[PDB]
Amino acid sequence: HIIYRSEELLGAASNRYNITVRVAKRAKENRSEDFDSIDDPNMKPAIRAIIEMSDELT
Amino acid sequence: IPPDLRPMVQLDGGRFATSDLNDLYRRVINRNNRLARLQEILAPEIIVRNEKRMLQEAVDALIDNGRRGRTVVGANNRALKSLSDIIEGKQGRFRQNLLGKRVDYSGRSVIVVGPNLKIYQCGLP
Amino acid sequence: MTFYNYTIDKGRLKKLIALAYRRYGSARCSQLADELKELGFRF
Repeated sequence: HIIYRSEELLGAASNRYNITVRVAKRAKENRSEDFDSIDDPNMKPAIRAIIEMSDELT
Repeated sequence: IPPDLRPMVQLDGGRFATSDLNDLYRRVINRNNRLARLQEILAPEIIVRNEKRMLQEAVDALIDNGRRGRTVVGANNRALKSLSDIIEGKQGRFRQNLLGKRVDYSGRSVIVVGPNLKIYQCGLP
Repeated sequence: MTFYNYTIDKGRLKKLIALAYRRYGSARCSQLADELKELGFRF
C-alpha cells in the first residue's frame, strides 16, 4: 500500500518537484532520530517519511 | 600543461607509455635552443630564417596539428594528439569525460521474462 | 460498473487502461494491467 500512499501525496500539491524535497528532508530527520539500538528493517526512514506525511494531509 | 595531464608510466615489460604531448613539447624546446644558439654565434641569415620557420611550425602543430601545414607523426604512422584535438572530437574531453562518465556502484546482466510478479519489481541475483 | 459484451482486441484494451487513469490514478491503473496479464497468460 506504499504505492497507493505515494499517489495521494503527489496529488493535491500543485508541484511534484517540491513535495518530493519535503519527503527527502523529513527522511533525514527520521534517520537521525533512529540512531538508537532499535532499527526496524521493514520501515526505512525514506518510507516512513511518506506514511507520516500522508497521515497529516487528510 | 601540468605533468599529470601528460602521464609517463612504465608497463610490465619495461617499456614506457608516453603521451603525444611530450613529443610536441620537446620539438618546441629543441628548436628554441637551436635558435638561441644560431643567434649567438652570428649564423648566416638563411639558417636563422629557416630556424624561425620551423619554430613557427612546431608551435602550430602543438596547438592544432594539421590545421595549416602537414600533420606530423611519431613512431607509428598515426596522427599526433595536439592540444586542440582532445576537446573537439567525439572522443574528446567534452563528449566522453564531462557530458558522459563511467559511474561506480554499477553492473549489468542479461534479462529474462519474469511472470508471477508485479510492476516496480525486478529480479536481482 | 459497465459490462463489456464484445470481443476484446488490443485497441479495445488500451481504451480500458486510459479509462482507469482518468478516474482512479496511477496506482489502481497499474493493478488493472497487472491483473489483465494474469488473465491473458492463463487462457
